[PDB]
Amino acid sequence: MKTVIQDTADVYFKRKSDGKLVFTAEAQTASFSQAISEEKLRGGIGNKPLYILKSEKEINLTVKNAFFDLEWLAMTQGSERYEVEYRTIAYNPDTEEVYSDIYIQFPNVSPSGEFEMSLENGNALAPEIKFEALADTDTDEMAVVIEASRD
Amino acid sequence: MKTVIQDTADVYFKRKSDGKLVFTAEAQTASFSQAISEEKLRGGIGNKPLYILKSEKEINLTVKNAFFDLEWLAMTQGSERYEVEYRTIAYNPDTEEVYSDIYIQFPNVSPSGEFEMSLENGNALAPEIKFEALADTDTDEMAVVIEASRD
Amino acid sequence: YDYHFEVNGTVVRHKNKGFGYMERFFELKESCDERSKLSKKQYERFNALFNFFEKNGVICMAKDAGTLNTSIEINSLAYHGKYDVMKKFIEEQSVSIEDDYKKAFFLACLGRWEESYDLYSNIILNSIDESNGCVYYLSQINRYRIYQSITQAVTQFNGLGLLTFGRHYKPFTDEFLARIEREMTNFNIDDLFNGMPFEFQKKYKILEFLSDNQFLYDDTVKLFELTNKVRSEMSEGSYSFGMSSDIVVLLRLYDNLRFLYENCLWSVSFHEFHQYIRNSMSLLIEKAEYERTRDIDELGFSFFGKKSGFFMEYYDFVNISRHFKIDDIKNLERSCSIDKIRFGEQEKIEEYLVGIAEEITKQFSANGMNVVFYTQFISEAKAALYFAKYVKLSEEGLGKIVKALLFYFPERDLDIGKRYVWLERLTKCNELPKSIISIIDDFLVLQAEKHIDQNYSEVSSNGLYSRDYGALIKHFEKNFISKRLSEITLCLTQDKQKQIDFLFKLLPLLSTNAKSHLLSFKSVENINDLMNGIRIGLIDEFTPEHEELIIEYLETRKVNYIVEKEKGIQTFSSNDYMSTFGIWYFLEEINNSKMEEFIGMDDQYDFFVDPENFDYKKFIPSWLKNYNDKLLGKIAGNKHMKHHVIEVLKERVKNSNDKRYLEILMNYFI
Amino acid sequence: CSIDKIRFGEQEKIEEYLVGIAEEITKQFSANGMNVVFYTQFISEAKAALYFAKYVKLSEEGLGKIVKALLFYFPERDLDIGKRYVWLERLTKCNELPKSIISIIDDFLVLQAEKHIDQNYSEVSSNGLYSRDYGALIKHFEKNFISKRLSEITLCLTQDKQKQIDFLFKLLPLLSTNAKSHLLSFKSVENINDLMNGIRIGLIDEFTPEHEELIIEYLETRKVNYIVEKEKGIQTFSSNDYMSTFGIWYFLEEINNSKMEEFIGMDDQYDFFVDPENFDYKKFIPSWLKNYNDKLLGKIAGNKHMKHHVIEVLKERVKNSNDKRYLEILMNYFI
Repeated sequence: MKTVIQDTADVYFKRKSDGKLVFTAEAQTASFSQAISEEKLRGGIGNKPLYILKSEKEINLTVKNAFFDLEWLAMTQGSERYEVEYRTIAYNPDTEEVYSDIYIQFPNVSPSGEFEMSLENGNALAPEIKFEALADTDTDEMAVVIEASRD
Repeated sequence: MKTVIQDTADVYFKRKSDGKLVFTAEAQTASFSQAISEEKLRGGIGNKPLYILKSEKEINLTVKNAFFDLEWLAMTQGSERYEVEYRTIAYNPDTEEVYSDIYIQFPNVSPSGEFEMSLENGNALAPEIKFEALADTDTDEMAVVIEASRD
Repeated sequence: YDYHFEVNGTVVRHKNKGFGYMERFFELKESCDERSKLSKKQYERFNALFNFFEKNGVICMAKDAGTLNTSIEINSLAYHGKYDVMKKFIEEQSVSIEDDYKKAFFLACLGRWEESYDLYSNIILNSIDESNGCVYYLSQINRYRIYQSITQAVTQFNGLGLLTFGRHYKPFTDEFLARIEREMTNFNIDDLFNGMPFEFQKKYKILEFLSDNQFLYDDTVKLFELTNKVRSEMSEGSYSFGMSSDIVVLLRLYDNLRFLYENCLWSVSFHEFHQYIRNSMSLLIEKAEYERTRDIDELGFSFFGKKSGFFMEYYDFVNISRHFKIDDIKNLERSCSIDKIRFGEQEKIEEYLVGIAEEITKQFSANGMNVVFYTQFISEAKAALYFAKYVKLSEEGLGKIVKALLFYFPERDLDIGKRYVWLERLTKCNELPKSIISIIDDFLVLQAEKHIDQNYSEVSSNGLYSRDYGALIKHFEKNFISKRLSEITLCLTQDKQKQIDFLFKLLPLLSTNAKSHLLSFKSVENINDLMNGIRIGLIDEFTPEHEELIIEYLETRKVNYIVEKEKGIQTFSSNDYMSTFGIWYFLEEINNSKMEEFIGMDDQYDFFVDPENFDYKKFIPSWLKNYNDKLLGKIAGNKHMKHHVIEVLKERVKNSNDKRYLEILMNYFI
Repeated sequence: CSIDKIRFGEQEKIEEYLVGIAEEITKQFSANGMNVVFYTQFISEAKAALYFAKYVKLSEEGLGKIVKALLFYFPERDLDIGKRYVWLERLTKCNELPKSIISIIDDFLVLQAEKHIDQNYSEVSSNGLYSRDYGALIKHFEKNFISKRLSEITLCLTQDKQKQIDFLFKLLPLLSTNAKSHLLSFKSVENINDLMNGIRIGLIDEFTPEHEELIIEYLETRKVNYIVEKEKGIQTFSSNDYMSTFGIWYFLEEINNSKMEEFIGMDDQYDFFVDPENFDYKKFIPSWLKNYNDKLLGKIAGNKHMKHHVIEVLKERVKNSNDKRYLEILMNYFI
């Protein structure tokens, strides 16, 4: 009743081209990493270059799930734009009331899993999943948000 | 043979105004420190000083490989602040021969180390000591360095 | 515990209350006359001692010892990355129990485990026939960690595999799993040292520590102790030439390095050793470069007026290839420093590079594929490829790497943008000879032979495509007009239009006839084509039609932005062309005055085109990192409002926790 | 990396435990009992609880109990005043330093003057504090004082107490006017150390040709000491080395003598300050900027000869280190 405070989050997945329902109940770690950097990508010729807009834009996703779905998992036992739709909530410190919901959506996510969880002792499962943000050539994609704090 | 850096360094002491010779020798630690720190202790003055060169100084000195001695220990078993001299050998990278020695000595030193280790797993003695090099108000003190290799 | 064995090879008394039997032995070692006062009865045991005693390298005690030196060498061929010779040895028949143990070790080294487990099964069956003590328990540990690895990988493919590889790859027969699970229901390793004959431990007390989970506890404690020990020793003292810092660290480092790596025990691929190597290597580089740049008033350099400099050896490089993810600069360049040392001699490390490259080409060039092998090779190869950039050597090494990366690397684990990142960072410390240019040209030809698919989109996480390869080719050699690209452009008619994007992206590397054909095949209607034409440098000025098109695009942006604001769905526009338009306006490139009616869409646009009516409370500091273009200097050359610029600069550098924000103006004006 | 404030405060428990850890010193060997087990604890956590001045903000009573305490009720294997005084200054950022506290450090330094006798142990001051620093310490936050207890102490003594008269001589600003007049007689006239003491305590205001003669005498003594050291191959580092002081005094019009230039080539800072034109800037150790005042850094940034390489070495150091003081001095003054 002192300061062991903490919140929760929702993680929703989806497979494109059909209405497949895949989601994650809870994400404890939920380490979100965003990187912008550059080293050198300009020759420097043509007198007036007239343009430069390079910016390395990567979005990293990480969830831990114990709920895959057998509805399809069993059928597949005997890909798609895993596209991800994060869900969470926000609170106002002045009132501390449930009034706002925050959605985060990614329409093109390709999982980049590492096959090296080599460890001696048996853990509490905890199959941490890490994702990479993939983009097409056309336009848009990356992240989309919806605000639900209307009053 | 392949890759390891190796030398030796000894630790020697003495007592001021006495011929007492009782201390650890050849401490592999023989650790030392030096620091100059300044703070806001002159933020305000009669607006006509010359200089004081305050320069808060700090000197740690720790040596540890035990086996101090047994004779002067027994004599004292029944505050001159002691005296310490140090010796280090420098090797020529071009020739790699024993040609140069470095002499270090401090007039005043105060061994002020914590007196409660109490490790659960009994070590091989290991009574680590630390020292603070004191200075008087007359002059000199700190380090008197004599350079060998007069060839 | 009668003697405390210092890892430096010298021994000291710990609990010996009796005669100095180690002192007696060491004083006998240095005296040949006393060695001559013994019969063959003790000589038969002197012969036995000699071998391993000098194999480790114990010299004397810590009192009279002078300048010491340890021997570092690895006979672990599995560590040498030559799998072909181990396959050759595997095909060899059986000789004896010890040889069976070695062969089991190499079978485990290949990754597949079925026949390996069968082999340890038979060896447990017949081990008591030879009544060999230690190897029996070593084989217990063997089969235990083999099963642990199999089950862990199974849990990994257990789920994860279907999403990753698309198909449920079952590399093990269900009968095998049923048998192993029925024979390992209850087995826990704690009693593995409790149920063995009591004559075992009296002769093998030391070796029990490899059974339980204490395989790492005794090791990492001193590591994480000395880490802060030296990190706080820092650069003001605790100073000597060969007793400062990692002295004992190399000792234990290469003493326990080959322990499992030469006895041929199995979990050589475990995150414990990822951990151990990464930490160890970091301590080495840290001591070296804290020596390197430390301030020396008079006595800082009087001590150790020589440096070890961390001259890394082939063994360390292989460690980085095997068990390194940050690989050390990946985070310890954003954090740590670098300045030259000598990346020294090479004996056959180029042969190891080809021992990686040719094995990769043979594997990915063969239809047969082992998923366990691919999973146990992909990460180590990734590390080796990522850190073969800084090496410079006879291009024996370069062309095989380029060919293998271009033609055999899996496309599920990497996209084109990260591929170019690998090839661009390859040339950071290396030039561009003709062989690599030919190889990448052949790769581009293969890509052109691929671009017929009606649904392929070339999805990438970096935004860079094959056009960047021709761009790099021009950057190092402008006069390399292509040959086959002109042919494929000429052979393409107006009926098919799916290659228009690729031809526009790679139009600079085309013949004059190809250029004329593409000019007759040009089309500019949307926004992307204009951006691409500007990118290649073809477009110099702007026609009124382009201004009208950009005004229409901005009007559409406004009429959808107002709708989004009405509902309350904030906008992102990840490919923020509005910032590009702000850049257009700021640099006097477009001198129109019709874009001032759209002020307020984004904070960046307000900062760019509205300097008089902008509030600096919404200043995002990431706007200084988008680039390194001179454009940053041009826009930072401010006089009117530079007070706010220096205010935010001093607020940011008060922490001084980002090296970019300081090295941007380190000596740029100088 | 260290910001000094954070969310600091929480008077209640930090203040009670501050005074509570102040309390045990009262029951001490100087009062009663020297059990070593108590000193096996001694300070294992508390000399830095003295450094806990920079950390959170305290109260007036915290200022009071952080100070008339230790002055007694303590054993003597010294743990020194360098510590005492640096933490005394380090509390200044926390709160005010007059009526709550100065009304007791006045008596503290008076009782300090009470200490010295003719010839017992000379003086040490451990790290090289000098006790006398109190004269300028009062000037740091306030002006001269009129304290009367040590004034009577110096008004009763007349002779033979050389150590007592010289040590209390450095508390002249807090003396009474009659005390100052009495101490001006039978006082060490022109000893070099006493000359620095007098000019530090504000007794002297301007240099004199006799002071110049003493300065050149010290310079030639240092030169012959360096000559014999080079004969014996000996190097000495002393806390009482004023060569840098002489160099910077010559740099900023304090000494107008031209005969002082003959000693170039003995100390690195001496070459750096006395001869900016011919100085080899490689020997300039960049750690000396810490012990330079704000006005010294400002004046050192107005001259041409210390501008070409100083900015470059500062840039190299601040790229090669994460320290904040050099960064602050380079943008605040050097830029």
